[PDB]
Amino acid sequence: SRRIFSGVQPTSDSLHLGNALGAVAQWVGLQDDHDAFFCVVDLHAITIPQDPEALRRRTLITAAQYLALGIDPGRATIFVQSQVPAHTQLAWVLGCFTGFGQASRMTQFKDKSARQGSEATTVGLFTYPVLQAADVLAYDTELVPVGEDQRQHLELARDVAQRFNSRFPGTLVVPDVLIPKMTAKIYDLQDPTSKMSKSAGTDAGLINLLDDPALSAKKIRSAVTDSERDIRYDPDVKPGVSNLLNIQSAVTGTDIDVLVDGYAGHGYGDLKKDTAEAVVEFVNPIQARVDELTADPAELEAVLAAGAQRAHDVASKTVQRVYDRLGFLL
Amino acid sequence: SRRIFSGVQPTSDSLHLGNALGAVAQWVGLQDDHDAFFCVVDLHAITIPQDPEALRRRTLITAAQYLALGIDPGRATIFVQSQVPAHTQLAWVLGCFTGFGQASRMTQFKDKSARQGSEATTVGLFTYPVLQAADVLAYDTELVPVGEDQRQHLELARDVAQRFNSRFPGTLVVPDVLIPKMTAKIYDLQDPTSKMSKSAGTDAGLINLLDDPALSAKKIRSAVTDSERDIRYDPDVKPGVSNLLNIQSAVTGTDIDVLVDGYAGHGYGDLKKDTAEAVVEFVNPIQARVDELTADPAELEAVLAAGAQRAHDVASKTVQRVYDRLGFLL
Ligand SMILES: Nc1ncnc2c1ncn2[C@@H]1O[C@H](COP(=O)(O)OC(=O)[C@@H](N)Cc2c[nH]c3ccccc23)[C@@H](O)[C@H]1O
Ligand SMILES: Nc1ncnc2c1ncn2[C@@H]1O[C@H](COP(=O)(O)OC(=O)[C@@H](N)Cc2c[nH]c3ccccc23)[C@@H](O)[C@H]1O
Repeated sequence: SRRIFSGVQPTSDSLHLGNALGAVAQWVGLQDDHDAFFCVVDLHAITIPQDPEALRRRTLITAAQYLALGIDPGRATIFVQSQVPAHTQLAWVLGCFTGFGQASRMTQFKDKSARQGSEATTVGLFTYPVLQAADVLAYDTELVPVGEDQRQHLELARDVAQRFNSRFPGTLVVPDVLIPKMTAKIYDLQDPTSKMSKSAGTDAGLINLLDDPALSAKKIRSAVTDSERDIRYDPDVKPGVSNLLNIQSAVTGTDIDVLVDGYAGHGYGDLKKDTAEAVVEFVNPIQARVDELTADPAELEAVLAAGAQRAHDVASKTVQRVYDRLGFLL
Repeated sequence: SRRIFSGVQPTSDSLHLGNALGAVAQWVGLQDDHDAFFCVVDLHAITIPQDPEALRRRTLITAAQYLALGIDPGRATIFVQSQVPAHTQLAWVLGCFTGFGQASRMTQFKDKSARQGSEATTVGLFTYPVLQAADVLAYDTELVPVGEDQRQHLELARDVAQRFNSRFPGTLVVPDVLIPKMTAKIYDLQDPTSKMSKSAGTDAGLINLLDDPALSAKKIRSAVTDSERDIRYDPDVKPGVSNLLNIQSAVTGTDIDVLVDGYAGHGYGDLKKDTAEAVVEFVNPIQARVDELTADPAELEAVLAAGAQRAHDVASKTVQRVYDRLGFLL
């Protein structure tokens, strides 16, 4: 109990600082006293066309980064979404309890639709949050740790679970949403008002965990700041400075107000230099672990096989409970 | 091979003459030389709210009517849609290859949306044809026998299969659509220009297989005809007369032109009387078999268990083929 669920799409060869600090860092803090299911969501990945060889490789490398970021397979369950049929079974049912207008109002859908273009927009891009709701509800999940960009989808998940329970009392757990304050949004280093994301345009403002560390350090030294020459935490008026403090605090464990106090009299050169140095120290051990998990794959394959078995054992019972309440012949 | 697939929704306590003559009659003719999968589609049924006790009972009674209409479990596979997870797995994938505009243009969606009302319209009503495409493609289906009302959905299924195969050559079988000419649409007896359907308003023009036969005979004697006093086959100008000839021909096996020739000099009283008598002879053996399958349920439960096992063995391999082509970790 204190059951928790969270997922990441295997859409690129590396997670970025947004994923690591907005999500996985909180997962690591929760796994020792929460029963945790961490998922690589390859079914969601194909809502955009994906190269098959890359998709398989990136599924593994995403799970590898979980382990390398501190996720403990002795304490948590790591598995691949497509390997547990219950997700799509529950997604079908929950679609029958999701409003069409409700789904069309999701920001992601609109943004994603704009990038793909219309009549090229597919049903899967539209039903995305219904499958996401199924991912969570299948495990009787009590809490979902994510970044801010996932909030609207999880509010749909809660709404749909409540609507289902309205007709079938007590069937699904309504999950609580757990979104950290400081790292809810890590921002792009070149446009500190946009969240760090792979669809940025160029990756000059994007910090990939597995990129050459000297390259990430360069990007950080080039981060956009302001003209004030005052290191002070204020996301609204000082986006780039605040984001750098956020990042350095998150990867070092030093509170911001302590960093800010310790930065009195310093310029932005030292803020960027120190943040770059802290990030390099952060990613070097991650990369070492990921390299070994990739070169010696049997360990990670055993973890995913074990995780799929345990995820199937839990999620299939949820489906049978839901199917029984609906009145399906069993 | 000559693999065939078809389904009926368990949405009422009885099939009607449309279902029996537009679909199941052709199934019976195909099953001896075609490898056939006949499905009770309970996942589709819940795209509209369903009473659970009724839904379970009607799932059984729909499968019972298959057997009572002549479907042979020694030659064909009968099973319940929800009992085979592969259907929802493939539905998710096919949604990723279905256009949003494409789905919104389905007539059923629009009609069904109009009856349910908007913002009360759900995602499942919208994704209905994607799951229907999955039902068919999961079994490498070569031919699909249905009535005319299913044509537009199966053209989507073919379009989506072709689009998928475009990226992943040779993965899915593109099915042919098999829609009979004479019984493509059985029309309501009180409004012979509308197809016989449960959403008619009143059931005075609807012939349920399992209704009291004297009641169905009454409805037929009250069928709307015309003022011509000439028994002649012409669906466009003589809808009610043509529909009655269609029905009597289909349940007796007598060709229409032979019935029409034999009706020279007769009025519509004899057309309705004879059609009512033929329908009573048609439904009485069906009802006898359905009553026994309901009172002694172990036989039908064994048929559905066997069918689900065989359907799972086939459809799960299709899913694994599709998953492999997409590049999912297996
Ligand atoms: N710049 C950023 N700052 C802060 N946090 C960020 C940033 N970018 C990403 N995140 C967080 O990282 C996690 C994974 O993001 P994805 O885009 O893979 O995230 C996604 O695409 C989801 N649909 C995956 C998903 C599928 N099913 C689920 C069930 C529960 C939770 C999540 C899921 C997320 O927590 C996200 O909030
Ligand atoms: N008045 C009529 N005249 C002639 N034929 C008719 C009439 N009314 C119904 N039919 C036919 O009966 C079958 C079942 O209809 P449903 O409404 O259950 O049919 C439905 O609701 C489908 N979505 C079920 C389905 C789900 N998956 C599938 C895959 C293949 C084929 C069918 C399906 C159909 O063949 C239908 O054309």
